Amino acid sequence: SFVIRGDEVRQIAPGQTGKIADYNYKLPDDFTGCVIAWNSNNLDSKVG
Amino acid sequence: YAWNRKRISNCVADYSVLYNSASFSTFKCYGVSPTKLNDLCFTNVYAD
Repeated sequence: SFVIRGDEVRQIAPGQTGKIADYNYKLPDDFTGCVIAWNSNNLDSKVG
Repeated sequence: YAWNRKRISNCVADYSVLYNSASFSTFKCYGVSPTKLNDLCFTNVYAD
């Protein structure tokens, strides 16, 4: 489970490359699973 | 419609700085991985 950014979500997938995809988390090419994403602005977005 | 073309040649290129810039929203390369780009040498590079 992650805190990743919205524009970033695309990166949690097999082939992609990018900031998170390289340094933070790397899904394998062969990945067998699902990627479930839902923005939780309410839970963690405070003023400031 | 007017698109400008610039000719770049006779030098050495550091593309990694370009890749390692947070500044570009989209950096998609068709044919080169953005990394390992430093390894290539070309006759003429055109920038639009």
